[PDB]
Amino acid sequence: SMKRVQPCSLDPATQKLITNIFSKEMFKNTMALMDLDVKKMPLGKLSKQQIARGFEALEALEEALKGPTDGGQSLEELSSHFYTVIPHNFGHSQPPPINSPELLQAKKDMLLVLADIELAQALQAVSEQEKTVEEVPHPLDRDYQLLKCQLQLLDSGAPEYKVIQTYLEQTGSNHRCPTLQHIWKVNQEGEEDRFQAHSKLGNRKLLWHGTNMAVVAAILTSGLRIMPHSGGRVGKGIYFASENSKSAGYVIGMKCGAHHVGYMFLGEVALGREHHINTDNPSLKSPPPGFDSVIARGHTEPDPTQDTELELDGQQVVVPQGQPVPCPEFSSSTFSQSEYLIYQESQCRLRYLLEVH
Ligand SMILES: O=C(c1cc(Cc2n[nH]c(=O)c3ccccc23)ccc1F)N1CCCNCC1
Repeated sequence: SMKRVQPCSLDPATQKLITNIFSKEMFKNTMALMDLDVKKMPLGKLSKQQIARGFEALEALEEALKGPTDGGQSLEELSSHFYTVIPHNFGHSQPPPINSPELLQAKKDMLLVLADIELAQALQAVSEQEKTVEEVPHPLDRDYQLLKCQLQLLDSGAPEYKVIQTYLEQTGSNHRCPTLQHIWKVNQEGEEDRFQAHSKLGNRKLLWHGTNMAVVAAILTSGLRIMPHSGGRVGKGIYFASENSKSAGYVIGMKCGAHHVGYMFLGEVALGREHHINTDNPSLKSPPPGFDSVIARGHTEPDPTQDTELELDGQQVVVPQGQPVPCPEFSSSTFSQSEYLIYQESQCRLRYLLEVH
């Protein structure tokens, strides 16, 4: 009646990673960091229904914000309802009334993150196959399997190692230097099929995607997703950066003794015909007709003459390798750094996962 736990098959680096991204503490920290009341709303109580009800509250809230004094219920009152569904903590003071587009998008962001934490929580739920079996896998092995995603750790002697590292350092911040620790090759199986579609679609680049640790698991499972209610300076799509230092701004650092651990994805993106804008536009949901991507061109770009290429699945993929240089053409843009945009999930394939300090 005493089931056996089998020895773990994973190496140390991958154990740490799996530990981190499923860590209850890490999840609770993220929630606290978003002013969520963790005691009034425990990880094991997070439901998709609550999150849905949460979203509805923001929707109604938006109708009031956009609608010129409609005549319905006030922002103050409608906010109270939102907080009633999704408990907040501010040192036991009255939660702040949502009364601005900025704040409306703030709560949507949090709800979207919370959503991927719940996704991770439901992922760990014990099934029946795991109960009828008399020999259970090492907890880390099991969680890793729940991902349904091959993560293969690379080393100093991997073809794409000196490349991903040169990319990292030249584009990163000159001073607050980010430090490479580990690189995992990511074969998210389930993306392979739908990505085949754009095989004729050229112009492929390897771009950065910074993310806080709370959703990393969710992404390793479902891939990058165009979510409802997600907005940005370039509209509703999946955002990428060519400059590392841009994406790392979105990598919330989690403490581990003396160092701050962080994870970043590298993605293969089928950009195709690029549409270059130099001004904000939060209303875009697709490129202009004839275009496959939109690129908010910043004041600088990794020296294009230093570009190199890798071969991923028979395809040449562009990898930036130079320090950012000025682009005189876009010296007056509203973007400091480039923001690459695709508006269909299929144009993106996760290739690499990094740990930095
Ligand atoms: O990439 C985004 C997105 C990102 C951002 C910010 C952001 N996040 N992360 C980045 O690496 C990044 C890079 C360049 C520009 C922005 C970013 C804002 C709104 C978003 F909709 N997605 C939206 C959220 C869900 N998961 C898929 C991706």
